[PDB]
Amino acid sequence: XXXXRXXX
Amino acid sequence: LPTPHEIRNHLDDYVIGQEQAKKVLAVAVYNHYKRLRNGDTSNGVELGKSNILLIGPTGSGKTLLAETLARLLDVPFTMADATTLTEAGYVGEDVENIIQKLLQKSDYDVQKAQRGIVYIDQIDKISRKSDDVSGEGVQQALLKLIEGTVAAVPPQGGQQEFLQVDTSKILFICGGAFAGLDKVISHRVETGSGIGFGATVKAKSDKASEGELLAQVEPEDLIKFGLIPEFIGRLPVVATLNELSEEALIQILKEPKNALTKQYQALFNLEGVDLEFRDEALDAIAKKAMARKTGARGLRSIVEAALLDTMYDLPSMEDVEKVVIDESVIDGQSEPLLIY
Amino acid sequence: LVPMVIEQTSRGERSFDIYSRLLKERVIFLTGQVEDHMANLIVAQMLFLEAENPEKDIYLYINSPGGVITAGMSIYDTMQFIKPDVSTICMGQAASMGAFLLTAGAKGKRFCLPNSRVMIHQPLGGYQGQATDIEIHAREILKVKGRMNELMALHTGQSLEQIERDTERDRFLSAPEAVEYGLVDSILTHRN
Amino acid sequence: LVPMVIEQTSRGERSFDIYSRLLKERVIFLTGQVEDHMANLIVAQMLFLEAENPEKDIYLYINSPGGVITAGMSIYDTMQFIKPDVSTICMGQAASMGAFLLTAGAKGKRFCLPNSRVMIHQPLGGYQGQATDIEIHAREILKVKGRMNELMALHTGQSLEQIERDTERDRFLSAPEAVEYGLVDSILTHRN
Amino acid sequence: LVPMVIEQTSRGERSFDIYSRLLKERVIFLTGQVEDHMANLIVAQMLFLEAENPEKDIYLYINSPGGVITAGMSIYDTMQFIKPDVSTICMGQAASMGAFLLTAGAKGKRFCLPNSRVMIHQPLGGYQGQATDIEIHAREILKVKGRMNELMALHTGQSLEQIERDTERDRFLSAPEAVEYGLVDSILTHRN
Ligand SMILES: Nc1ncnc2c1ncn2[C@@H]1O[C@H](COP(=O)(O)OP(=O)(O)O)[C@@H](O)[C@H]1O
Repeated sequence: XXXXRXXX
Repeated sequence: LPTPHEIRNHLDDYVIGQEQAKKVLAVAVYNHYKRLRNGDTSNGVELGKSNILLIGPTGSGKTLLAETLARLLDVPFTMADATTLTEAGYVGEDVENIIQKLLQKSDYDVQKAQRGIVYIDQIDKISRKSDDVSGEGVQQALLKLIEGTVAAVPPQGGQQEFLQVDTSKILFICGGAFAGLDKVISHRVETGSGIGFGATVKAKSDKASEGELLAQVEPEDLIKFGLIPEFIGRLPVVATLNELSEEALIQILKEPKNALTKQYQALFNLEGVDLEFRDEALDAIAKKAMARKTGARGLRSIVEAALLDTMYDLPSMEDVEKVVIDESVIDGQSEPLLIY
Repeated sequence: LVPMVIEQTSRGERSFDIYSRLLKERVIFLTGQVEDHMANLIVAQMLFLEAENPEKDIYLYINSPGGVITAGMSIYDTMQFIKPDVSTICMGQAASMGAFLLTAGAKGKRFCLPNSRVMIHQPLGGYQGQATDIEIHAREILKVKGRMNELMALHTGQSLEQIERDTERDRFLSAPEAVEYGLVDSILTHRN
Repeated sequence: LVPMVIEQTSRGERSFDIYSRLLKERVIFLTGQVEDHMANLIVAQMLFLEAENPEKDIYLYINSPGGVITAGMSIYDTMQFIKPDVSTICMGQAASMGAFLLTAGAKGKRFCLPNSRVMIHQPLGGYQGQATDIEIHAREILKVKGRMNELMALHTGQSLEQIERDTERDRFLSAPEAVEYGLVDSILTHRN
Repeated sequence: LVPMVIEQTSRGERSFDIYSRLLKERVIFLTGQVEDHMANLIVAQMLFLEAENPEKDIYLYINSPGGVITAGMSIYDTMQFIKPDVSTICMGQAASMGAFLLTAGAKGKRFCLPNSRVMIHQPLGGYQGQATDIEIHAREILKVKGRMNELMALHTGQSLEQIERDTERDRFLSAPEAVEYGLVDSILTHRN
């Protein structure tokens, strides 16, 4: 549904 | 079933000016598929795989060798690019996508995708920067992939299941261009020069071919470039394209059956009109190609831009049986001659 | 001031001084008067290149009005000791000691520019003190003059008697005359 | 003090001195008196640009009151040896040796500013010693004067007899006269 | 010593010298006597700004007691050659050559501080030698004096006859008188 993709 | 001599002729039909590269890929692909037919029924078990690593200039037909091979071989083929690739979890990409791409050819492969081939472009872009998600880190992830493993792949995307596909059987061809590699090998093997008085200057930028130096390439030189020796050890086979030639470009449009000159010739055959391409017109295309530093890839732009007026007016025109093209027309100062 | 340059490499970008960049290519510069500090600096450069690669030719560009003899002989003995062939080139001028290091290069790898100039003379000296001490320093400088003429003949090929007569006073030799004299091998007029 | 500049590149930001930035674009500065150290520095710059690109024109801006002759001749021979065309420009002033390097540039790529000034005279020298030594140094400087006039005629196109009469004493040449004299090709008044 | 500053940018923090920070904003400083080294440095700064932006105005702050003429004329020709309008401001003092570069700025973009002072006089020189050589150097400096008066009239708008009488001896001009004299356009008393 919702993708929480984050990279430091 | 095929042999190295038979495949050499087929490759020659679509590729030229690369003789050493044909023998390398011929024997490599020949012995690679021999291992699949025989499997491990013989005394020897777990027959190791031999990978291929291509190094040559841009637009030198590296991709064509892999594309033409897939047509005759008939096995599935994919063209992956490593520029987008990122180090295990970053915004750009993950290595998992490559595995599904190969299956995407037929979308259903259990004992058929293991025998497929894969191509990689711009391998030098991931060179280990020594000042990382772009450098060395990416190479470490591909080690286990090339060595052979199994990855879960949803077939067709959908079951509550995933299919396992081996990758030891799957051959890999890492294609790419290594610019500036001449300086590293020159000081090591031929001579330390280029800046001194007695030292040879780089006068032969286009007079002589850098290729000859690339033939003496070794894995030790690749380490200074940035690659990991462990990564190069998995790819023992080496292929080195020498250069592209002006006369070869004229042959590229005449010797190959799929030459662009022949496509337009066949287009007008059904129309009942003859086509011609003089030698004085092809040499000019070679100069414009080298001028844009693109090779054979920047060839259609020169042809289609020149024949836009003629093709648009050919149906309207009548009682025209032949077309003549001159060198002046390529420059754009002249209009092609028409014969009725 | 020394300009900084960028050497484009696959690993990354690096900043180098103009003198250090040429050192990477086995090129050393001999500028100004030859002294103990300037001479000892060139020796360290030659040794550094020997360890990196003992089979690649070294290029030595010389533009100097000469100087101390003992400072110059340390470079000459070093060039002969090490295995690599030290190619020598004369730029601008080559005085007595600058000329000795020029001809001392490897045979066949010695060049002189079309407008370069070479000058050779006898050693210069002097002393002040007792007569007994003047005789000692006189015998020493005489041995050096004889020794410098013997080596000059060895590399130039001329006879020892000829070098003695030609070095009695200052003698200027143009670039063409240096080739005929055995001092150099050829002239680098244009780049072919 | 030298101001620092930032060259925006795709890889990242880098800090350069004002002199090093222009060196990246095949531009060399000749400032002050011509000596062995300043002359040997410019030679290394030309060779560095030759290796980076042998087909791109080099630009040499000269603002100097002249100096040593031997130091200047090393630059002249270098410009003729290398393949690239060394374009020369005169800023402020061009003395005897500064004028020789100015006219030695590639034909058709020599310019002079609208208010620049060129000066030419004969070589200067002197000696103190025995009469035999004075005769030697006199013959040497006479050859240089003859050699410097021969080369001046080759690039300027004038006759050797004309250069001898015009170089007997100091002769100042305005920017328009330099074009008429064959020393330069045109004037860079405005940017078109 | 030069203080260091931090320029806050989106990419990150960068450290700059006070002179380099202003250079980023198309600002050049002319301090002290005008010589060949200081003049050749400013020319490289102007060219660097031309490439970065040819449509943005340049600001030149001048605080100098003057100096060599040939060093100053290289700057004047550069300001006229490049397309950008070189705005000039006088801080503290503007001598003979400093005044020529001040008035040489773009028309309408020349300013003088309320307490600044300008001084103009004739070129200075001298020579020692034979009478024939004195006549040559005398004719040359006379041409420069005539040439410097012609250009002064062109930018100031006055007649050549008026400049000749006013430049016969030292003449100091206050900030208000400079506006009436056509040397500058206005005064930057306060920031509005
Ligand atoms: N021998 C050849 N005959 C016909 N076309 C060629 C040949 N060599 C290269 N090409 C052209 O080059 C293009 C492919 O270039 P490619 O090999 O992908 O460049 P790179 O080597 O940088 O990957 C194709 O469009 C093809 O038409």
